[PDB]
Amino acid sequence: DLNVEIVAVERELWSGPATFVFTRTTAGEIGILPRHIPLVAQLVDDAMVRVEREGEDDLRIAVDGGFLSVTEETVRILVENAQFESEIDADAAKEDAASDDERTAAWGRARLRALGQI
Amino acid sequence: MSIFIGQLIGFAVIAFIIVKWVVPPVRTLMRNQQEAVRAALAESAEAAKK
Amino acid sequence: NFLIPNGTFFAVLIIFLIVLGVISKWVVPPISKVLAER
Amino acid sequence: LDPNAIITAGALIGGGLIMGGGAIGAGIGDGIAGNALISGIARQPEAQGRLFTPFFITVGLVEAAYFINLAFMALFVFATPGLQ
Amino acid sequence: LDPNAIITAGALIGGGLIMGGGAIGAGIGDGIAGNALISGIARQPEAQGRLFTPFFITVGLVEAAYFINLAFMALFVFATPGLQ
Amino acid sequence: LDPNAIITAGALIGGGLIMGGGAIGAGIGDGIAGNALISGIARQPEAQGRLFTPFFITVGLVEAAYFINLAFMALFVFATPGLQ
Amino acid sequence: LDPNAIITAGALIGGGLIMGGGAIGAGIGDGIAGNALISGIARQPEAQGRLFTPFFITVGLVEAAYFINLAFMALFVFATPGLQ
Amino acid sequence: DPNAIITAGALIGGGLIMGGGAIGAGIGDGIAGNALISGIARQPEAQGRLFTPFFITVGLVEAAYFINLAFMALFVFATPGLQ
Amino acid sequence: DPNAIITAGALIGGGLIMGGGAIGAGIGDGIAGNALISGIARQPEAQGRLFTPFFITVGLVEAAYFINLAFMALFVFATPGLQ
Amino acid sequence: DLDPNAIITAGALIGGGLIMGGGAIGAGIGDGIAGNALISGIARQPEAQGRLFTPFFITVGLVEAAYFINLAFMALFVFATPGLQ
Amino acid sequence: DLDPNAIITAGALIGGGLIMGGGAIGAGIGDGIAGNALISGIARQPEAQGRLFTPFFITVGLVEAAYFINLAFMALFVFATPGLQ
Amino acid sequence: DLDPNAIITAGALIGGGLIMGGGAIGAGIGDGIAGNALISGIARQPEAQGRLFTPFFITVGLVEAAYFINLAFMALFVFATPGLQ
Amino acid sequence: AIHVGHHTLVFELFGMTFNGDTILATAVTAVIVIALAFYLRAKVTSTGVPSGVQLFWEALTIQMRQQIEGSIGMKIAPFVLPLSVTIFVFILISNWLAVLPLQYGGADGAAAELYKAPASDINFVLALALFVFVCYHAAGIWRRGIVGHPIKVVKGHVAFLAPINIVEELAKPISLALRLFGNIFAGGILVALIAMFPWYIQWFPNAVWKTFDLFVGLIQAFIFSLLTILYFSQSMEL
Repeated sequence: DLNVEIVAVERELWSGPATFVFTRTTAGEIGILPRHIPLVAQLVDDAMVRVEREGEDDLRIAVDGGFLSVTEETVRILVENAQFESEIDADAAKEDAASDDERTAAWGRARLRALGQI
Repeated sequence: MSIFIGQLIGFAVIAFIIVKWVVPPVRTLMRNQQEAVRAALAESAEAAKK
Repeated sequence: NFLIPNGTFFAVLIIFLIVLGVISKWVVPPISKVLAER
Repeated sequence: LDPNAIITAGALIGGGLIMGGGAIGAGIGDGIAGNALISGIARQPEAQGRLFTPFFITVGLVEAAYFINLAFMALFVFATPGLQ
Repeated sequence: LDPNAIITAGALIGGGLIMGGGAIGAGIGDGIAGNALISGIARQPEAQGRLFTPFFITVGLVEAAYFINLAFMALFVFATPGLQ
Repeated sequence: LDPNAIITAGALIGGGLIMGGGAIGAGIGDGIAGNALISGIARQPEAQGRLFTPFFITVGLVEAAYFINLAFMALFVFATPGLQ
Repeated sequence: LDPNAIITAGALIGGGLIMGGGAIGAGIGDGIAGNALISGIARQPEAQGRLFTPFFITVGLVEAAYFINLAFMALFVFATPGLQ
Repeated sequence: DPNAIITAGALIGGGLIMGGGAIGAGIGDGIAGNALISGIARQPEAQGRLFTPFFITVGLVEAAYFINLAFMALFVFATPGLQ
Repeated sequence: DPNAIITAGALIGGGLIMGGGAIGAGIGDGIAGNALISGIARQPEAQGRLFTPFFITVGLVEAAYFINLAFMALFVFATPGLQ
Repeated sequence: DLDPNAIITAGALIGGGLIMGGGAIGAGIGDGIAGNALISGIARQPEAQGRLFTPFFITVGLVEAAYFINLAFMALFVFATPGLQ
Repeated sequence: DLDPNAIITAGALIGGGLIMGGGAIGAGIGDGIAGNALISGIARQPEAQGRLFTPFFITVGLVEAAYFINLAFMALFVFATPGLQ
Repeated sequence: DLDPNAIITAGALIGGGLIMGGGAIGAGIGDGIAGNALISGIARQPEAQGRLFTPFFITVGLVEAAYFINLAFMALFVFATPGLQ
Repeated sequence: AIHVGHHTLVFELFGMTFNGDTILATAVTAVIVIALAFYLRAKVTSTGVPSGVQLFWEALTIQMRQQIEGSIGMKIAPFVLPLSVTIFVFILISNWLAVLPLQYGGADGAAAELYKAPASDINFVLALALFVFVCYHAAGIWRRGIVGHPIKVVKGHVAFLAPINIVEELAKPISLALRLFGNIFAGGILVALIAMFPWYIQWFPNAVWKTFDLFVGLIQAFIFSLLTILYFSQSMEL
């Protein structure tokens, strides 16, 4: 398996092994698997992460500041901030979605995407 | 004779297309350049006066 | 066989040549002066 | 040798060239446009719709030439010019 | 020489051209389309199911031409126009 | 062997070659330009309006070649030079 | 001359064109697909199986056409149509 | 009449030349347009900066094609050895 | 002489057979090798695995060219319809 | 009587036609690809206008040299046909 | 009335021209593409060149070697034409 | 008399035209892509200006060697036509 | 009858033959460009609203100056700046007057044009190309001399490939010349062919073709001029 280590700026948010990773890089959707070639990537302003793990429901995370790096051993996502799905509130995310503030709109869209409503 | 009439009609179409969809933007660009240069001239004059 | 080079080759050149002179004096120098002045 | 025979043979060879070239052009243009479309889809799944209307244009033009070639079949094998 | 002889020789040559053009086009257009599909799969495996649908279409456009091209060859070799 | 018949057969062969080459060039160039356009629109959805400005220029050349060949094709089929 | 000889020569040349075009197309398309597969394998080894299946379809789309052209060899070189 | 044979051959040759030039021009123009379009999609500001080299490349490929065009005259209208 | 015409057409056909086979083999080899070289450059040690599919790819294209060689036995050595 | 001169000339100019077809295809494709590379480099490097020219023009010279060698050989084939008689 | 050998050799040489045309196209394309690959690789990895030649030759090998195949047939299609009378 | 020498000469000249068409196409394309690679490397890696010329020169040498082999064998076909009676 | 070429009103003087139609077209183009020059001279303005002709001339000069400076600083070869312009506009006018409706029948189905683009004639294109050829060769001599210029050009960017460099040097002017001939002769032949159709069929194809020909001529003139400056720069370095 591949080790996903999501490291937020203020705190190492999460770490653990998993089978597959899905992310939205600037170039486009990217899938990462155990022996993926090492690389570096921006994550779009409205990026999102989906980790498919062994025996557990895949985890969907909203990310602002997403910034991916795949190494020969583990994949690390340097993030300004990130939210797990089980903690976001839909009314706030939709209220702040598509706002005239580019950062607010991007973060709200990333939240909605993590929630799966798109 | 017939070739001449057809060619005249073709040239009329050329002129119509040029005036409808070429003259406007090019004239606008020329007027834009004229206004820009006039604005530069007036700005220099008023700067000297100031 | 009209593509064979013709004496016209020479004649046209002279025309072009004289035209150059005008653009060498009464077209390009004035434009350069006015652009530098602007 | 029947002059009509030679004329028809030449026309039929010509039409063969017409259709061969047209088929090559149409196939390659379609393949390239589809390659671009598939790459775009893989890069932006939501973009699919907004990618069809441009791609369509492309492929239409790609197909454009082909149909003209098709037309000239009628001109060559069915309406051979210069037939005596 | 028999007019039908020249006509059928020209028909054989023309049909050969039809096949050559169609094969070039179909083969390598489908090759590039498959290249796009495989690159997309490599970059992001889960899109397989969603990316066949456009790919199919591309192939249908690449095949169609060749296939219709093939049809004409048959005519040339079985219903030769101007077969005196 | 009527000289006019032979020269006209060669004329149709020519026309075939010219149009085959024209279709090849037009199809391939159009497909390449369309792939570029499809990719460009895929990367950034809302600049498509700008993308047409360069893309069109390209076809304005590519397509033109087709028509150029087209014209010459006619010159070969209906206005066979040196018919005598 | 004997018309059968002319028809045999025409069929030989036509079949040559058929298979040669098929071969060119097959080689180029297979090269493109193999490039796609190699790049994908370098990108993501674990997609090995996931990568093998699509590639095959691409090959299937190409090789088949080639084989189809090869098939017409029998319909051209041996079963010379229009032979009199 | 050998004149007819030479004329037919010359026409075929000129047609092949035109075909070759047609592929050359089409592919060159398509490639240049693809490059320019990609560059523009990657940046709008330098539109003219990309237009320039694109125009030189278009000129080069069109020169390659119009060499063949020019030799059309030698191959169809003024055929060497026409006798 | 039917033999003359038949043998001519057969040789032209066979020459085209080899020309097309060589074109296909050369292009397939070129693109496959370019893919392999790019892969090696990106990952020097990946060779061990990248050579595997490449050998298939080459084997999948060159075979076609080799298949074309068979028709030499059918176009210059045993010409169908020879008279 | 089928004049050998006419058959020889027709074959010679057909050969020259193939000369020019191949040369034009090669030159056009090579120039197009080199131009694509040049434009991509210009886009990636804004200020390399005069910097990317040297390799670009080296390769342009190579392709044009091939094309013009073909030009000269076609001229030889047509105007002064070898073995003409 | 014309001797069979003349037309047979004419067809043989036309076929040989086809063989070399195809072989040269294939060889040129393969060599150029393999080159492009190698040059790009060294550009992104100047140090790796020491090993990067190992596969390139192989590639060009099976290209360039393939070319020799066609070359041989020239003799077969020119020196000793099958079916020569 | 159909002048078999004339027929064989025309066939040989057409064959040579094929030689040069294929050689021109192959060399032009190979040079074009080799260039493309060189320009891309220079734009991305300008410091390798004096280094990329080694394998680029190598690839140009391979393609031009194929082209010159075509030139030589075309000259053999045309100037000294084999198989003449 | 298509009636391709066949210069009309041809004459001869001192053993040299000259085409009346081509000379007339060149003279008319020169008259137009000289009239534009006089219009600019009589409407020059540095302290007032410039004229449309002034706008056109200044834009032309500005862009050519930009390409020149990008290639070679004006201080080195200022003479390139005028040459460039006097080419571009010339060719443009040569390719633009053809739009005017001066097509009249030849009484035999061979439609004739009172005005024809001089670039449709080998003489004009050869004159321009050889003029630029001698111009930048002389410039290269002047910057280095008859001793350094030849060794430099034969060596080129890389000396070990000298024969390719000589082929470059000799074939530059060829292409520079007959690219014009091809571009404009295609248009001439195509319009002549379109003349076959009756008026109610000939009106539209001619319109489309001429609309495209405007762009074709403008693009061709620009590329020829820029390529001229490029060759000048390539002939003046180190």
